[PDB]
Amino acid sequence: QITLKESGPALVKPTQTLTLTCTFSGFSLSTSGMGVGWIRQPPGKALEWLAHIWWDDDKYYNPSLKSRLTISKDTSKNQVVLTMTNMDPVDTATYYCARRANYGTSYDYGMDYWGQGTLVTVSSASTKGPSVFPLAPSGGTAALGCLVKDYFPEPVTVSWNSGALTSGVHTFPAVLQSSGLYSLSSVVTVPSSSLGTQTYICNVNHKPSNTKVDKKVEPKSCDKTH
Amino acid sequence: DVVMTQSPSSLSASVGDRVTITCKASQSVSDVLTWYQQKPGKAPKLLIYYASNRYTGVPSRFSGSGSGTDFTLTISSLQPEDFATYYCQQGYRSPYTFGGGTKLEIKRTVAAPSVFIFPPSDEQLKSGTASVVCLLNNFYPREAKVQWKVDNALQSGNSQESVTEQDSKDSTYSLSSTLTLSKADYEKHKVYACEVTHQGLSSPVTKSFNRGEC
Repeated sequence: QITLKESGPALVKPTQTLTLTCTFSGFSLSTSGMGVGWIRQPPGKALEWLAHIWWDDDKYYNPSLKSRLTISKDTSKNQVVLTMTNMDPVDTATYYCARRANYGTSYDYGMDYWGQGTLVTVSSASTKGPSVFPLAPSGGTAALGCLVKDYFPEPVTVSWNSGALTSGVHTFPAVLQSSGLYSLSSVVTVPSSSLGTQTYICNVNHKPSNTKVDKKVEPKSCDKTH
Repeated sequence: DVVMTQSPSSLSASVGDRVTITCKASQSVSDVLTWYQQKPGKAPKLLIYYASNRYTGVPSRFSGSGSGTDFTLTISSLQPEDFATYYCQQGYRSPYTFGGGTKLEIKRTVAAPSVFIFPPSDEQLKSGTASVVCLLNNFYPREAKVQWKVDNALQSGNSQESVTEQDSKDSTYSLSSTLTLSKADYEKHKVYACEVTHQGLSSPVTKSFNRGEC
């Protein structure tokens, strides 16, 4: 099927150069009328178009960013590369790639296929993996969760029971703590009856540090309380 | 460049209402306009291509119209799953430009939050810090106030709250307020409580625990 996947560093120091990679399947850049572009979105801000490359290597750039942007393609490897120089903290954003097809015809639906996006943080701080702590539940409903503390940079993905548990889950947006490290929590509402039988494991994944934590959330006892 | 001016920047309408979003171009862009629906944290989904053609799979309540400079996205009967930020985009001239976006909120009935409090884990206490988490679950409207009390002393400057985006099913919000202390500070006091004030509560609700009193 048609796919687009962004790849690049989650962390770029100021003044340094960012290099992003878009890998796709289900279509070819050699086909006439095909093209891939780049769009970025700062957190909570509007979408901003960056560049676009066509099947015939015709390149188009955001005029205000053209002096920093370099777009290229490798049709054989199904890859598009964007290079952005002199990265500024304001360049921290989610970077998307999207594809066009059948250019200029009635079948040109615009940018109908997008990638997931990749988050790039412009900062000088070091990468740090998170610590994962449980939020113990304790017959109506009960709430349990996991604390994902002291990591950098964003993002962190949290799933429960490897995606099998999605109903009632709340993963909260991270907050930059006073220490310069991020911290969030992910909670889930479950019936109290399941606490004795059902197992709950929060699957924390922080790719910038290549850290994976599977943490089982156990009900807390009142013995060993010192 | 072609400037796309979108209005309103945000909107709160009820389920079943008729929503109209306006996008004005600073110069003629013919009918080469695109409408996107974007959920938070996800890539924009294509709704309408060429200003008025519904993309395959888009529900029929979504319609677009207009050409030249004035464009309109119309949701005939608003649905809970329609919470999103909606963007217009012209493809008539490179550089492609976007409108500011319309953040569409679903207006629903008032819902009181479920409140839970989580004392610090023994793992974190072993590492030297202590975080107390106060959970506010599934409430509406978004406006809520969380106050921390330690030995019944009002706290300030040592807590951080975080709110989820609107639920695409029940249209509520959830909030996470965290109180952070060093282990030495946590062991200096016994009573920890978060007090939740919300419109859906007849009186403020407080969840508490006593350190060392399981």
